[PDB]
Amino acid sequence: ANLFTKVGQFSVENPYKILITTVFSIFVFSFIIFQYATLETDPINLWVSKNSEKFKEKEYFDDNFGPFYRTEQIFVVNETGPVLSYETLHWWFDVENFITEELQSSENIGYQDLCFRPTEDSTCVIESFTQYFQGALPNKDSWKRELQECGKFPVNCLPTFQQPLKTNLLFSDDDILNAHAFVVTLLLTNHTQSANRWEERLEEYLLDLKVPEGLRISFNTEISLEKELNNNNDISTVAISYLMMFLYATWALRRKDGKTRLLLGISGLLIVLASIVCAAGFLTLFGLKSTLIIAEVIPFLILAIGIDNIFLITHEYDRNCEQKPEYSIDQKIISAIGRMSPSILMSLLCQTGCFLIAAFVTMPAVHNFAIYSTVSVIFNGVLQLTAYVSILSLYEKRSNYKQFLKTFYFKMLTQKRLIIIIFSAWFFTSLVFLPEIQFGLDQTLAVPQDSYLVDYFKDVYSFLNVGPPVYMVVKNLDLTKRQNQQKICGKFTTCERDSLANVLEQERHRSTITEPLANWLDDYFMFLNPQNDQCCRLKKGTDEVCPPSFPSRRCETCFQQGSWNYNMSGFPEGKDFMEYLSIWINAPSDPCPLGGRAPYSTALVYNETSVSASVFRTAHHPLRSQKDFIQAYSDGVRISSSFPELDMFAYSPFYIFFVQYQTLGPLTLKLIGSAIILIFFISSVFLQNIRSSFLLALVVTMIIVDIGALMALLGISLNAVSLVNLIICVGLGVEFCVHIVRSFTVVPSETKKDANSRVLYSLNTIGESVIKGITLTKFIGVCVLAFAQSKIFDVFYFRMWFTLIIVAALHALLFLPALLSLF
Ligand SMILES: CC(C)CCC[C@@H](C)[C@H]1CC[C@H]2[C@@H]3CC=C4C[C@@H](OC(=O)CCC(=O)O)CC[C@]4(C)[C@H]3CC[C@]12C
Ligand SMILES: *[C@@H]1O[C@H](CO)[C@@H](O[C@@H]2O[C@H](CO)[C@@H](O)[C@H](O)[C@H]2NC(C)=O)[C@H](O)[C@H]1NC(C)=O
Ligand SMILES: *[C@@H]1O[C@H](CO)[C@@H](O)[C@H](O)[C@H]1NC(C)=O
Ligand SMILES: *[C@@H]1O[C@H](CO)[C@@H](O)[C@H](O)[C@H]1NC(C)=O
Ligand SMILES: *[C@@H]1O[C@H](CO)[C@@H](O)[C@H](O)[C@H]1NC(C)=O
Repeated sequence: ANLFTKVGQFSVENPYKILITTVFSIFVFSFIIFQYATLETDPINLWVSKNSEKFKEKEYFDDNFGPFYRTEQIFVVNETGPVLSYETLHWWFDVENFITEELQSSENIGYQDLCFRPTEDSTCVIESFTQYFQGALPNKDSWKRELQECGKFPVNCLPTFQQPLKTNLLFSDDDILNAHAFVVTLLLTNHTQSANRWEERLEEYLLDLKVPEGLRISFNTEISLEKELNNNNDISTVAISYLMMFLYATWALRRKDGKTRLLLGISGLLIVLASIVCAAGFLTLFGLKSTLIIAEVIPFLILAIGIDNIFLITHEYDRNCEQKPEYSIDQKIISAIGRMSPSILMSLLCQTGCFLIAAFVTMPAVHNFAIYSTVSVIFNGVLQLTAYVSILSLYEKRSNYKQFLKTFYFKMLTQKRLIIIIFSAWFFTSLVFLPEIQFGLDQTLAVPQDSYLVDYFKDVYSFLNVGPPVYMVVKNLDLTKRQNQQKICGKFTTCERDSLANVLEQERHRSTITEPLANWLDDYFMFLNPQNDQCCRLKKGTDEVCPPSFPSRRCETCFQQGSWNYNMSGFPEGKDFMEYLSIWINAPSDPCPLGGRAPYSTALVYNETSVSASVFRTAHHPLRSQKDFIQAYSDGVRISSSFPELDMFAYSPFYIFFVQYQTLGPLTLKLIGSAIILIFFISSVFLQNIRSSFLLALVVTMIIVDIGALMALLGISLNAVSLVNLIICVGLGVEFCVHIVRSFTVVPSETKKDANSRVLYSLNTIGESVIKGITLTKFIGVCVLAFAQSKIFDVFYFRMWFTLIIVAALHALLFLPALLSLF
């Protein structure tokens, strides 16, 4: 507590060395940012913890079964009716073929060089209704009848890549002629930069595409999210915020006579700028990467809170001018610093601690923001206690100067009991609404409102009639043994009642994973059925695969009519299992439909003696909300635990982005609870009065509880961003109440020690400072976040922090005086 007085005392005696060091420190840090600063843009690096189980499972899936396809999805929409017409078919057939056959990317790399191919000799997989006709424009008359039958019976119109396409994948309505949209999905197995270049060319192509009148297209490339997420220009917004603060600072920092002090106003804002630069340049040396949050929020948050102590010290120093006039300018600043240091330091520590508590959230972008805010707040506090004190001493010495309201503080203290009843009811009403807070972070808010991804995300929720695929990865299961393979199959009478196939079939009518499971092990055993005389043919008298050109009577089935049984009697085991597995996983699907090459060539990781890992593919039903995604993620985790005897997990591409919600609620209670107890201990050490510290913590709890209830009423979902913002609201609320509580606790001997008198003296001392130096300054800092290009910075930052200011100010200015006079 005395180091601030010692630090401020050193600053007044050595202002130029402090000021020279400050600019030198700023210059070097700004140089580091200029040179070594890096911006993190990858969504996975921003939202996914590298140490999460889902991330590690994604690494295993990528290494063993390749990274999931790079998906480029296009929606073509007829908002007021059906989209299918020969005019639109003629247009899209030309556009669709150009994209996949003629759209070179520079480097002369097209779709054919990057597309997914089920087999090396197959064609590109294009998930579109144009593939029902093999990418050839149908007749002007028969396209309606042909398209309907193809939707009804996909097998009858198999595409050139031999994978049937269901209408729920290609359209918005199973009634194809009435569907308002049709979906086009492009899959790329290439994961090098050449794929990135082509997707950029594809993205530029679609933005410049002339859609027919009455139609509309939304799309998404694998690079779209990264490009759109980190595509913002808010330089003017920051300047506007700092100009409004400059105008307010000039008015607030003018002398009691009414004379403006421009240097003090400018210096206070320059110190805020230095705090951001010094923190950003400091964290660069540690290799920390900034993100969109740093560019879009940090200048506003630090501006909102980095200017408060300037008013508190200057206003207190102004008070030291009228009171104790014989004191010199140096002594006035030191005395003002000394008495206001305990409240400033305690609030600073609460700000520091809450940010560090918010750093326990594992989202790197959110964790990065908390760490950046922690350094900025510490840098801001040091600068205010050294740089501003040096400037204030320099300015005041050079410019020598000779020098509602209280009525409300009495009228409101007449309604102490009524005030407590109003706020007590508000807190109790708020508790009822806490269970009503919704989880999630809508993706439309994350991207700029003008982005083309906003339309695409709406189209997915509106028109996509399929859900993300789910892969059941089973590893280290010795499938050469009958017992182990009985734990997977579901087509045979000896398979366990709780086998992978059996259990998952039950979940189809009980969970979000409602699609049939592609069981390769069942297909492999079905492929061995002697009834399938065209499957598993061996040269007679030899254990060699029958050549496809070989005619009948020159080969024999791997199994005789009496060996294969539906109770798995005679099924291959040991080395025989792997012997015929090579035959099955290489057989084409043309003569034998049960051949596992096309469907399961990449579904198995194996060698000549064992299958080390394998994949069983299913999918969720269409997920059309944050609740659906959270429930879908919950189902995957729950089902993975349904097989304690299997080293297995469920993989979906979106799982990494919804890890937090599995434990968000318990984490919110733990982190916010930890923050409030931290307030109690920090307050107790400084206030040295557990009663006052308890009431301060109690009031902060009511503010946070009320904010949480208002989040439910205001439609602010709970996620990593909201949780950290709400954790910051804990620190922000403390600053609203710390000075009121401390002034009540410590009063001069001249004033009466009565509780009512102490509350009045507190309101007649810093009540103005709380309004001018905390409340109004906070609003100006974050007000422009309401107009941010991305609605996340308005929904989850402005709305929460704007609500914090109102709720905290009401509790600090009305309830807290009543809660102090009584109790
Ligand atoms: C630096 C600040 C601005 C935070 C950045 C966080 C984003 C990288 C996160 C927040 C919400 C996330 C989204 C939440 C939900 C989804 C849906 C889900 O997508 C699918 O299942 C595919 C089909 C569909 O889009 O519905 C997974 C990706 C996505 C877009 C997520 C992508 C990553 C996002 C945009
Ligand atoms: C991703 O696509 C690139 C092409 O853009 C492939 O790289 C080519 O590979 C061939 C054969 O090795 C070379 O002759 C070309 O010079 C490469 N071109 C470029 C631009 O690098 C790459 O193989 C693809 N990725 C995978 C996994 O197949
Ligand atoms: C879009 O829907 C309206 C509603 O019937 C329809 O009249 C119009 O033709 C559609 N657009 C196209 C390009 O067909
Ligand atoms: C499996 O079925 C065959 C005939 O269908 C029968 O001979 C055999 O005993 C059955 N297996 C077992 C373990 O009973
Ligand atoms: C096959 O893979 C298994 C599991 O990884 C391993 O234990 C075994 O040594 C491998 N055998 C050969 C011949 O590669």
